[PDB]
Amino acid sequence: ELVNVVDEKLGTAYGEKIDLNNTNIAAFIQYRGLYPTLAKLIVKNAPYESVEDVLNIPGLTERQKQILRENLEHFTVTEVETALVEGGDRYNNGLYK
Amino acid sequence: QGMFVLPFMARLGVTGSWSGWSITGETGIDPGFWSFEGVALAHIVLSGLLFLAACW
Amino acid sequence: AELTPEVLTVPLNSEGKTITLTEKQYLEGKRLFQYACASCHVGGITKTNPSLDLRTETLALATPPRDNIEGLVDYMKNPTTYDGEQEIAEVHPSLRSADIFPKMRNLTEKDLVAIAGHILVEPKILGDKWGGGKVYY
Amino acid sequence: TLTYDDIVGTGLANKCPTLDDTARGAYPIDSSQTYRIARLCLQPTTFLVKEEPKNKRQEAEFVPTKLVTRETTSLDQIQGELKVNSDGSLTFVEEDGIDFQPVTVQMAGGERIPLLFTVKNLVASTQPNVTSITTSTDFKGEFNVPSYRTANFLDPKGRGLASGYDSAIALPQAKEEELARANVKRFSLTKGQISLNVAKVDGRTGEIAGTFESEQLSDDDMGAHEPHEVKIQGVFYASIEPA
Amino acid sequence: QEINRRVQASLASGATLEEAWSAIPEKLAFYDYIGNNPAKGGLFRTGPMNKGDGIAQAWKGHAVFRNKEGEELFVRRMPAFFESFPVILTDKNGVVKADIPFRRAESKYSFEQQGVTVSFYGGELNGQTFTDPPTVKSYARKAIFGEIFEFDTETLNSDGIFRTSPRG
Ligand code: CLA
Ligand code: HEM
Ligand SMILES: CC1=C(/C=C/C(C)=C/C=C/C(C)=C/C=C/C=C(C)/C=C/C=C(C)/C=C/C2=C(C)CCCC2(C)C)C(C)(C)CCC1
Ligand SMILES: CC1=C(/C=C/C(C)=C/C=CC(/C)=C/C=C/C=C(C)/C=C/C=C(C)/C=C/C2=C(C)CCCC2(C)C)C(C)(C)CCC1
Ligand SMILES: [Ca+2]
Ligand SMILES: [Ca+2]
Ligand SMILES: [Cl-]
Repeated sequence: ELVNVVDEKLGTAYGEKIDLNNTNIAAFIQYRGLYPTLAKLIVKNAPYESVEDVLNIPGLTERQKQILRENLEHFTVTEVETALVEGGDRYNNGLYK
Repeated sequence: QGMFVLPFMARLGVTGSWSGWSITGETGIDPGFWSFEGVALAHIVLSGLLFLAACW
Repeated sequence: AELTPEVLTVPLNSEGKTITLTEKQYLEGKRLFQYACASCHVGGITKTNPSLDLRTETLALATPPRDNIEGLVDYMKNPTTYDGEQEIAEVHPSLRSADIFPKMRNLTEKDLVAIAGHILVEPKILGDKWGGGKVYY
Repeated sequence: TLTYDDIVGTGLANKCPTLDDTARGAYPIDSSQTYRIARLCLQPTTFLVKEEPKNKRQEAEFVPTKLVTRETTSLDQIQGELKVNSDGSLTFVEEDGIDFQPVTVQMAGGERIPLLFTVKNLVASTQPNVTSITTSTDFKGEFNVPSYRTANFLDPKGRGLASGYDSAIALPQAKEEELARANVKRFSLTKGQISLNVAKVDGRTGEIAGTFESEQLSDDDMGAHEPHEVKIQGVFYASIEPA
Repeated sequence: QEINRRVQASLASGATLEEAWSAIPEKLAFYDYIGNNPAKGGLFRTGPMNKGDGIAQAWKGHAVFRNKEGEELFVRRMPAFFESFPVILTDKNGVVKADIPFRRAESKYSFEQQGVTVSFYGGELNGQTFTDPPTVKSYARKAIFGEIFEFDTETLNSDGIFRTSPRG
């Protein structure tokens, strides 16, 4: 039985929040203080088993840890979807304005 | 496959295609010009020249 | 519809203060925007980085907040990334980089105020079109 | 030393650096030091495709193909860590570079076989006890082969995975079951294998060169059809450095 | 309009939704389908309408779409002008609640995000509910054509492309 995996993934938390393991980087513009510095570190250090694992990224400032904690409620994690992360699509997904 | 002229081309030594296959099942052969395609083309051109000569 | 004083009234700061721009100020803002910004920011988008637009909500979520006059003027003096972390004057037009961005050279404080005003008023007029890109043309 | 203008348009840009025949030396490995490959280059010379067995179910062979996408095939500027393991074996862990090329080769009879020739996420290891990289050294390893097209790619009727229609809109009331394989795009991810056989070593500069053979699947056109098995043969070059 | 009027009259006389929709004649439902619109054909799309969408067998019933909050959603119908048409679902007031996205990367309204479901009333599928997104989408795609029918596409080797009627 054939399934479109991106559409399917939209039925998970991926469709409700920023998936630290899959969502394209521009999404981090939605909330104060995440883009581009933290966005970059988050994408670079993915995947994560849990949201709170984003807090363990090396070299983070205390201020950075704070912002991340303030925005954990906006994050999720689901299984890495090859289709969304290959091609460097997390950095540029062919979408502009 | 209901092939009729192909066996006659094969019979006298035309066995390969420009596209790379041969009727003996070989791959990556170069038949040179005288592939099945080359024979067909030669016959078409011959046909045309004979038409013109007929006109003359 | 008309360009009312109400429409020309935009946040001066993050503290609840507004300024009412004059029609002349608005037209000057449009003119200066066309002059210094529209090459990249036509219609409120950003051609060299479409991920960041000039919509009010977006400016509001920038650090420091840019959805007010003071914030925008500051950006025009000392531009930052969206999170405020690095200063980008060297690759972005500003008074600070008016040496390498010569069109900033004669922009006055009044000019910057006008530009900021255009940027905040335009979305109140055009709505989704501002920062919307080709979808909304 | 050559410039861009010396090379441009000659086809040399698609060639890997070579070493002269005198380069049969040995490059000392210090298990205390860290190493990196600063530049790995792979230049394919032959593409072979496994014929789809008639139905005799005997050994189906790899047959020659003709390259139709010109001199656009080489992998280069690849870099990555060269780990020295406890057992004295070396492991190259590819980190980045121009580590893929789309390639179309043409089979006898006309069939075109697109493939994503790649060594993405290459992990390759030597035999144990490699105190020096010599002309006896080899790397054997595996790499990832992602979908030839990525998720945004739209087929000629505008259907895609991460974008596009999800049906055959030109056939509004056709029964959807028989078109499912075409309507539902799938993203392939498979494994490839590569051998690097060192043929030349400059012990002084840290340059090695030799031949490679790799095996991987070709394009499956986002799940529309079965991929072919491809074997790629060619030459390689690598610069090893203290890092 | 006539179908909705009859259904409302049925509901007002104390019928269940199932009963109300089951009372709608198949012929009437069949009139409310764009494949019978004479302006959907093609000059060189030759022959009977059956050669296109197929030989109609039965009304599947009326599809009612709902999101995870239980709000009824309505599929935007295809105007005659359009050979193809997007799948867009709005609430009773025309506000968008669901769609089939083209680009997914910034999708906000996918059936999967909105937990769109479909329940059928009347017809072959009366009383059934589907929740798996592929099937719900499939029925929404058919819902752009109006009422949804089962077709015999095998008998005439139908090609799935609308043809015009003798009126056209
Ligand atoms: C008023 C005329 C008329 C009409 C409205 C119909 C309509 C109908 N007939 Mg019918 N038919 C007609 C005359 C007509 N027919 C005639 C005279 C015959 C005898 C040959 C037939 C034989 C016939 C058969 C055998 C069948 C039909 C069927 C049908 C239907 C299918 C229509 C179709 O697919 O057409 C397709 C129409 C076209 C592809 C358009 C043709 C346009 C021409 C080629 C343009 C020519 C251009 C010209 C050369 C330019 C010159 C330029 C110069 C001046 C410079 C349809 C309901 C079919 C049906 O389903 O029956 C159950 C069916 O099987 N018809
Ligand atoms: C006086 C002239 C300009 C003004 C007032 C202006 C205004 C702004 C503002 C307010 C932002 C912040 C966006 C946000 O926070 O959402 C921004 C971002 C940006 N603009 Fe400008 N713009 C001007 C001209 C230009 C020009 C000429 C270019 C390019 C040549 C440019 C490129 C950019 C880029 C690249 C960003 C985002 C950079 C980053 O955050 O990394 N702008 N602009
Ligand atoms: C449909 C059909 C098909 C196909 C068919 C075909 C394809 C046919 C073709 C064939 C052909 C194709 C014929 C041939 C021919 C020729 C002719 C018979 C003509 C002639 C000659 C002449 C008449 C000329 C004259 C000349 C001139 C020109 C100049 C000067 C000189 C002269 C006078 C000599 C088949 C059968 C398979 C099956 C069924 C159906
Ligand atoms: C040897 C060689 C070859 C053989 C060849 C062949 C076989 C040949 C033939 C040739 C041909 C077979 C030729 C033909 C001819 C003639 C011509 C050269 C042409 C013409 C005429 C004309 C001049 C006409 C004119 C006109 C017309 C158009 C119309 C009307 C009027 C007139 C009549 C005036 C081969 C391949 C084996 C190989 C190697 C060797
Ligand atoms: Ca060797
Ligand atoms: Ca069929
Ligand atoms: Cl946005």
